[PDB]
Amino acid sequence: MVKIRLARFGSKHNPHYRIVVTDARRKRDGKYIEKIGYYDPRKTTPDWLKVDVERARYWLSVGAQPTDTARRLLRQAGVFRQ
Amino acid sequence: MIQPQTYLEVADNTGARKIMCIRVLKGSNAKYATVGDVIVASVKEAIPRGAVKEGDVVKAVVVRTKKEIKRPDGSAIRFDDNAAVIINNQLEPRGTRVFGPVARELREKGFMKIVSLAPEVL
Amino acid sequence: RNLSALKRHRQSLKRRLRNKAKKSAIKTLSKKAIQLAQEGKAEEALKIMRKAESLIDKAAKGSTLHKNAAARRKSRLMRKVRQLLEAAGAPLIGGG
Amino acid sequence: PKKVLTGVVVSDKMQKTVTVLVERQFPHPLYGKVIKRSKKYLAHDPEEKYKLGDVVEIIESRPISKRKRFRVLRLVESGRMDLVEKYLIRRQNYESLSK
RNA sequence: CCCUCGCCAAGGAACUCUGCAAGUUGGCCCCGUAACUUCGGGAGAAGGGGUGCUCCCUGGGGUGAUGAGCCCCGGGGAGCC
RNA sequence: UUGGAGAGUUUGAUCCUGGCUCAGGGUGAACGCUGGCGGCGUGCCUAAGACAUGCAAGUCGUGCGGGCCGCGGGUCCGUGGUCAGCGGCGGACGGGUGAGUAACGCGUGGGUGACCUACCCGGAAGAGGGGGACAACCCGGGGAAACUCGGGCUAAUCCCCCAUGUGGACCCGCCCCUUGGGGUGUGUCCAAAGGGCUUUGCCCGCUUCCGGAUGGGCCCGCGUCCCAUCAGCUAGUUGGUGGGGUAAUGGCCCACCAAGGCGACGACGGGUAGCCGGUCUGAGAGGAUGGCCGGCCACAGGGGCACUGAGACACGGGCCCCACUCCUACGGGAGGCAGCAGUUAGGAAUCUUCCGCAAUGGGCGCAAGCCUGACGGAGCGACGCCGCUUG
RNA sequence: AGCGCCGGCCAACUCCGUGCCAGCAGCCGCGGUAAUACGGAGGGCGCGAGCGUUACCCGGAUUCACUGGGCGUAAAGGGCGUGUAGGCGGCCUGGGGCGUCCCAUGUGAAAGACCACGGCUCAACCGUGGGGGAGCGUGGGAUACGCUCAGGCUAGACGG
RNA sequence: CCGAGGGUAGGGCCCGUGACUGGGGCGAAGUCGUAACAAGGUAGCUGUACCGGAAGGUGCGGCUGGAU
Ligand SMILES: [Mg+2]
Ligand SMILES: [Mg+2]
Ligand SMILES: [Mg+2]
Ligand SMILES: [Mg+2]
Ligand SMILES: [Mg+2]
Ligand SMILES: [Mg+2]
Ligand SMILES: [Mg+2]
Ligand SMILES: [Mg+2]
Ligand SMILES: [Mg+2]
Ligand SMILES: [Mg+2]
Ligand SMILES: [Mg+2]
Ligand SMILES: [Mg+2]
Ligand SMILES: [Mg+2]
Ligand SMILES: [Mg+2]
Ligand SMILES: [Mg+2]
Ligand SMILES: [Mg+2]
Ligand SMILES: [Mg+2]
Ligand SMILES: [Mg+2]
Ligand SMILES: [Mg+2]
Ligand SMILES: [Mg+2]
Ligand SMILES: [Mg+2]
Ligand SMILES: [Mg+2]
Ligand SMILES: [Mg+2]
Ligand SMILES: [Mg+2]
Ligand SMILES: [Mg+2]
Ligand SMILES: [Mg+2]
Ligand SMILES: [Mg+2]
Ligand SMILES: [Mg+2]
Ligand SMILES: [Mg+2]
Ligand SMILES: [Mg+2]
Ligand SMILES: [Mg+2]
Ligand SMILES: [Mg+2]
Ligand SMILES: [Mg+2]
Ligand SMILES: [Mg+2]
Ligand SMILES: [Mg+2]
Ligand SMILES: [Mg+2]
Ligand SMILES: [Mg+2]
Ligand SMILES: [Mg+2]
Ligand SMILES: [Mg+2]
Ligand SMILES: [Mg+2]
Ligand SMILES: [Mg+2]
Ligand SMILES: [Mg+2]
Ligand SMILES: [Mg+2]
Ligand SMILES: [Mg+2]
Ligand SMILES: [Mg+2]
Ligand SMILES: [Mg+2]
Ligand SMILES: [Mg+2]
Ligand SMILES: [Mg+2]
Ligand SMILES: [Mg+2]
Ligand SMILES: [Mg+2]
Ligand SMILES: [Mg+2]
Ligand SMILES: [Mg+2]
Ligand SMILES: [Mg+2]
Ligand SMILES: [Mg+2]
Ligand SMILES: [Mg+2]
Ligand SMILES: [Mg+2]
Ligand SMILES: [Mg+2]
Ligand SMILES: [Mg+2]
Ligand SMILES: [Mg+2]
Ligand SMILES: [Mg+2]
Ligand SMILES: [Mg+2]
Ligand SMILES: [Mg+2]
Ligand SMILES: [Mg+2]
Ligand SMILES: [Mg+2]
Ligand SMILES: [Mg+2]
Ligand SMILES: [Mg+2]
Ligand SMILES: [Mg+2]
Ligand SMILES: [Mg+2]
Ligand SMILES: [Mg+2]
Ligand SMILES: [Mg+2]
Ligand SMILES: [Mg+2]
Ligand SMILES: [Mg+2]
Ligand SMILES: [Mg+2]
Ligand SMILES: [Mg+2]
Ligand SMILES: [Mg+2]
Ligand SMILES: [Mg+2]
Ligand SMILES: [Mg+2]
Ligand SMILES: [Mg+2]
Ligand SMILES: [Mg+2]
Ligand SMILES: [Mg+2]
Ligand SMILES: [Mg+2]
Ligand SMILES: [Mg+2]
Ligand SMILES: [Mg+2]
Ligand SMILES: [Mg+2]
Ligand SMILES: [Mg+2]
Ligand SMILES: [Mg+2]
Ligand SMILES: [Mg+2]
Ligand SMILES: [Mg+2]
Ligand SMILES: [Mg+2]
Ligand SMILES: [Mg+2]
Ligand SMILES: [Mg+2]
Ligand SMILES: [Mg+2]
Ligand SMILES: [Mg+2]
Ligand SMILES: [Mg+2]
Ligand SMILES: [Mg+2]
Ligand SMILES: [Mg+2]
Ligand SMILES: [Mg+2]
Ligand SMILES: [Mg+2]
Ligand SMILES: [Mg+2]
Ligand SMILES: [Mg+2]
Ligand SMILES: [Mg+2]
Ligand SMILES: [Mg+2]
Ligand SMILES: [Mg+2]
Ligand SMILES: [Mg+2]
Ligand SMILES: [Mg+2]
Ligand SMILES: [Mg+2]
Ligand SMILES: [Mg+2]
Ligand SMILES: [Mg+2]
Ligand SMILES: [Mg+2]
Ligand SMILES: [Mg+2]
Ligand SMILES: [Mg+2]
Ligand SMILES: [Mg+2]
Ligand SMILES: [Mg+2]
Ligand SMILES: [Mg+2]
Ligand SMILES: [Mg+2]
Ligand SMILES: [Mg+2]
Ligand SMILES: [Mg+2]
Ligand SMILES: [Mg+2]
Ligand SMILES: [Mg+2]
Ligand SMILES: [Mg+2]
Ligand SMILES: [Mg+2]
Ligand SMILES: [Mg+2]
Ligand SMILES: [Mg+2]
Ligand SMILES: [Mg+2]
Ligand SMILES: [Mg+2]
Ligand SMILES: [Mg+2]
Ligand SMILES: [Mg+2]
Ligand SMILES: [Mg+2]
Ligand SMILES: [Mg+2]
Ligand SMILES: [Mg+2]
Ligand SMILES: [Mg+2]
Ligand SMILES: [Mg+2]
Ligand SMILES: [Mg+2]
Ligand SMILES: [Mg+2]
Ligand SMILES: [Mg+2]
Ligand SMILES: [Mg+2]
Ligand SMILES: [Mg+2]
Ligand SMILES: [Mg+2]
Ligand SMILES: [Mg+2]
Ligand SMILES: [Mg+2]
Ligand SMILES: [Mg+2]
Ligand SMILES: [Mg+2]
Ligand SMILES: [Mg+2]
Ligand SMILES: [Mg+2]
Ligand SMILES: [Mg+2]
Ligand SMILES: [Mg+2]
Ligand SMILES: [Mg+2]
Repeated sequence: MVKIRLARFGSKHNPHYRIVVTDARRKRDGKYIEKIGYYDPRKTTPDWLKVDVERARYWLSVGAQPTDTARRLLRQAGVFRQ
Repeated sequence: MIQPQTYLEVADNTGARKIMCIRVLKGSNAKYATVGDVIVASVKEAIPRGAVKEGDVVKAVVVRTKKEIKRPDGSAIRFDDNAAVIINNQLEPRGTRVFGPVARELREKGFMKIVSLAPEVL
Repeated sequence: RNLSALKRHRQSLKRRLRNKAKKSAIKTLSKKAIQLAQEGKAEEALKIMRKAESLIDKAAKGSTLHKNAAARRKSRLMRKVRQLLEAAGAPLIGGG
Repeated sequence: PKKVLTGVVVSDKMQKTVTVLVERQFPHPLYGKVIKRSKKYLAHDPEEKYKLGDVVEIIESRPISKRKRFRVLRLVESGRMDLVEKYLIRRQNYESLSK
């Protein structure tokens, strides 16, 4: 199904993800439907995570599925806060 | 019953398609070759870029004849064509494959390779 | 030198049988009603034609027929029969 | 939207089909001058009500035949045999262009 | 043994001065047809498909009368040995 | 307005014309001489030649019945494991290659009242009762192997019938619409599967229907190389009617009817080429190019074919033909690296038979988790750029 | 620490050896007993873990010229008419608004590219944010020019 | 029925190759003459035709891009 996950960008030993909504059948770094934030697992910068919480909730609502460690990061941005 | 002038189908993948017997190699004056006999022949038709070409003088063993061949058990066998497999002077096939059935007489005359490569031995 | 691709192939041959079976049966009873309707014979046509439609939608439960193919096939059946019975009439049953 | 085209009917020798010549202009991509190019579309005429020389509009449509992807939309003008003749004179000139 | 004739396993011009002789081919309908050419031809080039009988449907012509009958030239289906 | 340099060379000398030549930048490069380190890239453009060996797609016992071992204990029971089997789901993604293709293949903007979409999400309703088969297993016959054939039993989320009809499907009439869009009336037709826990409650599933979202198919306008020493091409050809076929339009396919369709705005034919985002160059215009990354297309030794399926005419699925190769006990069998490595051949020339699923992602699973040569990394090469040393 | 080069273009000069030989060469050209041009040496110039060479692409090449060329004698006017298609077309007024111009709007994926900031000690590389554009879809607007339809005109052309 | 392909026959295009043959380019240290550039010793050039070892000649017509 359509999914919300981490497309790796950046470079070798310098991981930089764009948390993204794409068809599951896409290649990991392939054309995606929309970008809804970034993530820098190494915290090399003050904001190593951003999430358009507005847009993310929409995709969730309309049937998208987060990966586990995307849902983790999506949690940290409080998309699931009721 | 193959003799000089007789055309034979070649039942291998050497590239020869038709050969014309010019001698039966069986003594000083054998009249006819049958299955298991060797002939010298001219290559009369050949597909492009084969191992043998038109005009070549080759040796071959007769593996099929239209004249029925008689067996000691009182049976006989006969084919629709006269066919040969092109060989070298070790009686070894110059090709890698042989097509169509071949007569079992080949085995006894020492053409083991050819007999085993054949799809059927009758 | 092996796989569950083998399993998948075995399964396809069993599903193969069933799809053909249903499809044949549908084709038979379809043309049958149409033949009756031709010389209609209204009650008999519709009786058989009722049986064809059943086998059709039943085929579309599973993989045999797509719903639209079923819809298409029913449409042509009923369209054919009515137009055929129209040479003479009268429709003795349903439907419709 | 469905594409709408204007042109002349240069053939009606077909059953329920007319041939509509359509012209377009544009500046040459490199040499700038404005140039003319034309194209013939096979148009659906279910009433066979369209006559040679009619200026019509055709609208992009679901396939009717192999090569027919346009219906005739409406009449625009009539009796443009003057245009039809320019098409025909050129085709006529082609016998002179062989060897 | 000779003449005229018929058939022949496998081979298929190996015959002979020479395929001499003898085979092959062979009518009609249809498809199709090269170099070259003086544009006529070459051409029946070559090569190939069809061919009987039965039933059903049908198109024109001649004689009648415009019709039946007779006679002529076709066409399309489905079959049988 | 951030952007534009020229020089050598025809003469005894001159101006002009004109070609040749050079200085610049660029490369998936190669060759010579030389060669210390590191990072990030990057590396068969030739034979889409041929390939030894391993690996590149599996998972689920919370769908089912068993074989073997094992743990607990009373042959039975639980249970754990293992193994295949039956049944799901994935295997149509991901990965490779650029042969073919001058095409609606691609780019771009549009159409579909002519269409499909598994899993996911939201909303509506529902799961009543019967019956049957095939493997496993057993028993035989046949093999060197591939494996195989026959008879006999047995379960299920396997198959079938009946009911129920929320609803949907189809014919005909009516209203709205306006290409086959929505609504309604009679008839006719169609549902289902259970499992697991902590057990009159839950979770995972199953069923019909509307919708959403995602992914697609088809169609259209315009753009897409060279040769006119290729100038005429066309019988499924162009249109119609009717059928067949599809998810759906269409000569897509068929039957008949008509004689049309296309071309100097280059048809037809020949040659070359996968196309684009981009890339290199250039003052710009333009020229050149499309490897690496991204998107789309096409192919899976050559060719045809359909089956299963939501989706394939399917790289590591099936059938057949061909070419080629191999095994054999000589009776017969097997194979498809343009997946990752690796071999050989060809070439001026192009890499390790490495590590790991820790991350990211994908499949299956309630979950643990399993699989993942995608991937993350390590190896080799001054191949490229960048940084550093020999003070 | 190496590689190329030191006649001119083009930055870097002397001695010896050779004597139209051996050889160099991208073009022009060097070599025939005092060679900055061959071979070595000293010296010098230029780059530096590289330096040179071959191949190919764009540039210099306004040398296919749209921007931005030409045809008396340099390469270049068809031997000459006639005329088909096509290209192009006088003065005035109105309709339409096709080209053309303007505004709004959708599309123009990500990467790359350009400006800024930031992360690997810098860089390469990589992350984050920013600004566009042509082109095409749609909506509204303008009418000079070109087009088209209509009506006049006489200066072109034709006729008496 | 269609159908991969196979077979028979006949055409079309392209490539490689061929005894021999035609001319061409380059070489140059040769042989023959000297056609053109001066009025180049016959002004030149030209289309065509016929001819000659060769450059070339001559006819017919044309051009001046001809010296005096
Ligand atoms: Mg054979
Ligand atoms: Mg020969
Ligand atoms: Mg399985
Ligand atoms: Mg039947
Ligand atoms: Mg179905
Ligand atoms: Mg139609
Ligand atoms: Mg007599
Ligand atoms: Mg005989
Ligand atoms: Mg005979
Ligand atoms: Mg013969
Ligand atoms: Mg013969
Ligand atoms: Mg003789
Ligand atoms: Mg003799
Ligand atoms: Mg003779
Ligand atoms: Mg004779
Ligand atoms: Mg005869
Ligand atoms: Mg006869
Ligand atoms: Mg005769
Ligand atoms: Mg001939
Ligand atoms: Mg002759
Ligand atoms: Mg002739
Ligand atoms: Mg004949
Ligand atoms: Mg002849
Ligand atoms: Mg015949
Ligand atoms: Mg017959
Ligand atoms: Mg008779
Ligand atoms: Mg008879
Ligand atoms: Mg009479
Ligand atoms: Mg009569
Ligand atoms: Mg400027
Ligand atoms: Mg310059
Ligand atoms: Mg000079
Ligand atoms: Mg000069
Ligand atoms: Mg000089
Ligand atoms: Mg110059
Ligand atoms: Mg360079
Ligand atoms: Mg090197
Ligand atoms: Mg070395
Ligand atoms: Mg590293
Ligand atoms: Mg490296
Ligand atoms: Mg290779
Ligand atoms: Mg390759
Ligand atoms: Mg090869
Ligand atoms: Mg090989
Ligand atoms: Mg493994
Ligand atoms: Mg387990
Ligand atoms: Mg299992
Ligand atoms: Mg599947
Ligand atoms: Mg795939
Ligand atoms: Mg792929
Ligand atoms: Mg990859
Ligand atoms: Mg690779
Ligand atoms: Mg390609
Ligand atoms: Mg082509
Ligand atoms: Mg398009
Ligand atoms: Mg196009
Ligand atoms: Mg598009
Ligand atoms: Mg499925
Ligand atoms: Mg049971
Ligand atoms: Mg029911
Ligand atoms: Mg389950
Ligand atoms: Mg139709
Ligand atoms: Mg389909
Ligand atoms: Mg067609
Ligand atoms: Mg037909
Ligand atoms: Mg006809
Ligand atoms: Mg056109
Ligand atoms: Mg052209
Ligand atoms: Mg080609
Ligand atoms: Mg290609
Ligand atoms: Mg320039
Ligand atoms: Mg290209
Ligand atoms: Mg490339
Ligand atoms: Mg790519
Ligand atoms: Mg293929
Ligand atoms: Mg294949
Ligand atoms: Mg291969
Ligand atoms: Mg294959
Ligand atoms: Mg199916
Ligand atoms: Mg495919
Ligand atoms: Mg493979
Ligand atoms: Mg597969
Ligand atoms: Mg397959
Ligand atoms: Mg083996
Ligand atoms: Mg083995
Ligand atoms: Mg054995
Ligand atoms: Mg077999
Ligand atoms: Mg293997
Ligand atoms: Mg490989
Ligand atoms: Mg090698
Ligand atoms: Mg080699
Ligand atoms: Mg390798
Ligand atoms: Mg690598
Ligand atoms: Mg993993
Ligand atoms: Mg995971
Ligand atoms: Mg899951
Ligand atoms: Mg659990
Ligand atoms: Mg595995
Ligand atoms: Mg591995
Ligand atoms: Mg890697
Ligand atoms: Mg390095
Ligand atoms: Mg240098
Ligand atoms: Mg000097
Ligand atoms: Mg310099
Ligand atoms: Mg200097
Ligand atoms: Mg010397
Ligand atoms: Mg030198
Ligand atoms: Mg001197
Ligand atoms: Mg000296
Ligand atoms: Mg020098
Ligand atoms: Mg020197
Ligand atoms: Mg460096
Ligand atoms: Mg250049
Ligand atoms: Mg230029
Ligand atoms: Mg110009
Ligand atoms: Mg000039
Ligand atoms: Mg002029
Ligand atoms: Mg001149
Ligand atoms: Mg003139
Ligand atoms: Mg004129
Ligand atoms: Mg005119
Ligand atoms: Mg005009
Ligand atoms: Mg004007
Ligand atoms: Mg006006
Ligand atoms: Mg106006
Ligand atoms: Mg306008
Ligand atoms: Mg825009
Ligand atoms: Mg962009
Ligand atoms: Mg920094
Ligand atoms: Mg810009
Ligand atoms: Mg507009
Ligand atoms: Mg006027
Ligand atoms: Mg006047
Ligand atoms: Mg006058
Ligand atoms: Mg065929
Ligand atoms: Mg064929
Ligand atoms: Mg075959
Ligand atoms: Mg010669
Ligand atoms: Mg003279
Ligand atoms: Mg003289
Ligand atoms: Mg003179
Ligand atoms: Mg003369
Ligand atoms: Mg002479
Ligand atoms: Mg003489
Ligand atoms: Mg004379
Ligand atoms: Mg004269
Ligand atoms: Mg004159």
